[PDB]
Amino acid sequence: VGLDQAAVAKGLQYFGTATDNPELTDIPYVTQLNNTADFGQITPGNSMKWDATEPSQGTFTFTKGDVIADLAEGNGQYLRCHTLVWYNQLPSWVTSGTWTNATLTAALKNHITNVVSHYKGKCLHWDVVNEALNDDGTYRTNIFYTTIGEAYIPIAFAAAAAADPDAKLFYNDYNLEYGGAKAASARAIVQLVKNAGAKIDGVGLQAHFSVGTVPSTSSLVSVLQSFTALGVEVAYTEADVRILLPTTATTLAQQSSDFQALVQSCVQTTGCVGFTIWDWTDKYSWVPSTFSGYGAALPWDENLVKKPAYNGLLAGMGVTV
Ligand SMILES: *[C@@H]1[C@H](O)[C@@H](O)[C@H](O[C@@H]2OC[C@@H](O)[C@H](O)[C@H]2O)C[C@H]1O
Ligand SMILES: *[C@@H]1O[C@H](CO)[C@@H](O)[C@H](O)[C@H]1NC(C)=O
Ligand SMILES: *[C@@H]1O[C@H](CO)[C@@H](O)[C@H](O)[C@H]1NC(C)=O
Ligand SMILES: [K+]
Repeated sequence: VGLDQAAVAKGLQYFGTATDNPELTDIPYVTQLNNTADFGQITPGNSMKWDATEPSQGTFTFTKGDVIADLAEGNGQYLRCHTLVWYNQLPSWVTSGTWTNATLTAALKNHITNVVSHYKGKCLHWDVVNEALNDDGTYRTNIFYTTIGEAYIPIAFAAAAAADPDAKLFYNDYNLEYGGAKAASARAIVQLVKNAGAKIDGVGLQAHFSVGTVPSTSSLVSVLQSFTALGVEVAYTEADVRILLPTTATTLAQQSSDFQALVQSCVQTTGCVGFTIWDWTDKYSWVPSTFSGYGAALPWDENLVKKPAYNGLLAGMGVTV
């Protein structure tokens, strides 16, 4: 059995992966991306972000995003559409604009309406608002927060829901798995959106970790339940477990136990619907270009061969390997 077959057998909707357009000329890569025994879901890594979809005010370009959407439909894989509102990968007409609350609110609603309407009925989920919090649970500064204030959040959710009523709408963030101040602030964002009368369906827990910093399965379950108690679904959205290079048999074994605890916590939680890894092979991992000296974060190595973590994920979904 593959990862998605194992997930569906334990009542998850999917096991899936991110990818990106430049990777699709690598035929051995795409042959395994197309393996629906392992992958039942796809996330576009870059080509549905604001800089990729609205490069000048009022001009939309969907060619690259459409390539990823058509591959998912071609395979019968779910699509998580990613992402509408984020501090990172904005075009300079947004970051450098002369704005008022009124003019940036209109331009934000226009962006969301055009992009969500283009993909209407194709998106199982949208990551509507991404990374709105500092490490201490205060709001992250960005042009939306300094010009519109915290209202930018329910405005984005209400604009996405009017353009595609069938998409589940997620708030997505990292380091929520530790609970404490940041998780409490992500619960408060869920309550902000409900208080405003706007639709929110989900919280995405990105599940970025350094090897050996993942807590017990029962700890993870308690944090996931703190969100499902609000009446939202949860999912792990950008999972990777990074190693300070070079790897050893010890750190590859700890990486396997770490991925095993994360997927078991999702199996055990009612309302946790699925698991996405941030690409599937060390060959194309974002980690080395972001976390200096770290790498080998994924369940397949740079030769596209399975690592110990592949069997750890199967063990966390109750398969003997
Ligand atoms: C989670 C975030 O939501 C996601 O968009 C990030 O993807 C990376 O964004 C930066 C870009 O240069 C990389 O190619 C892409 O993988 C990863 C994480 O921050
Ligand atoms: C992968 O699947 C997509 C969609 O079905 C298809 O366009 C593509 O040609 C496939 N590629 C390979 C190498 O199997
Ligand atoms: C912007 O406008 C909306 C709607 O009137 C409001 O909720 C928000 O508080 C305003 N923000 C600022 C900082 O002026
Ligand atoms: K579950």
